[PDB]
Amino acid sequence: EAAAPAGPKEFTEVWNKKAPSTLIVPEFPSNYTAVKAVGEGQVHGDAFPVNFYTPHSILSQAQKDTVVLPGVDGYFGVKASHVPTIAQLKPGVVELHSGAESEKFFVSGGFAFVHPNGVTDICVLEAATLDQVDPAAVKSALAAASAAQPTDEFEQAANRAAIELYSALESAVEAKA
Amino acid sequence: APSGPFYRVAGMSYLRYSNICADLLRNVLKEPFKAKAQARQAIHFRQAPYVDGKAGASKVYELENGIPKTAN
Amino acid sequence: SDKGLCGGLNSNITKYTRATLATTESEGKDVVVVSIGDKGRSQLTRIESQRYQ
Repeated sequence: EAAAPAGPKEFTEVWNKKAPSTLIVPEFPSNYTAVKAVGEGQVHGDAFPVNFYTPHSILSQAQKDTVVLPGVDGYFGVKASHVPTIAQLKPGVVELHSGAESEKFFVSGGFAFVHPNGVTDICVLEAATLDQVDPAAVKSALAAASAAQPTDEFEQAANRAAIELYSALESAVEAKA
Repeated sequence: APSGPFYRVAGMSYLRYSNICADLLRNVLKEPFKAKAQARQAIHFRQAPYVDGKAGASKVYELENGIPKTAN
Repeated sequence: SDKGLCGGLNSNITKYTRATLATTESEGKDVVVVSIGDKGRSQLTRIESQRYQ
């Protein structure tokens, strides 16, 4: 079932038999991270490491004690020793709580992994905070997105993604604390 | 013909889908932060197939507003 | 890269390409060679052109 014993370590001594001997081995993306999945530990009680990422930003890499994630089944929350989870997220608000303070980022969709060591790895594309969203032009395009209904199924999918994004964005600009 | 989510059955990949939801979030940002999000929205590259080894046709992308919503 | 006053950067990974494209070559693997950057199509064709697309 695993007849290809791959890995960064095994690639080294095989590459020393086909390449010229003048070149050092290429690096791998495993050599640039110490935080693994099955590496046991990484919780110490109540606050767990939350690596909330972005292609253009690292929005938080310190620890929080509960993260409210907007999954496609619905909003869920992650405690310290949560079950391992690969959660696809809807457009919704990722809420980071470490205690009494709470930051709310509205994300565009993108997965969030809970690894067996308890590290949460939220991975979205556009994660704007709710301070820099406008409540005016969202319905100006949502009422436009609730109008253009073509038979083209490619644009029908993009209009469906246009509807549910502004529908969850308006629902999370009405009920703010 | 595909079996999966609503973007996948409609031929669209997840990369174009999640960038569409990233494109449409940037259109409703506040203007002190909407124009700086237009920098990370622009697509400027070009591509060319190589079927024989040296010859190929061309394709040019010069978009400044995001990934195309219509079919590629 | 696109511009070429880099100093052997676009050639060092060109030799590291075929060092990788011969180690993982083990059973007759179909390979599509892709170059990002205008200095890649001028140097990968010299090394491996028939599986370049």
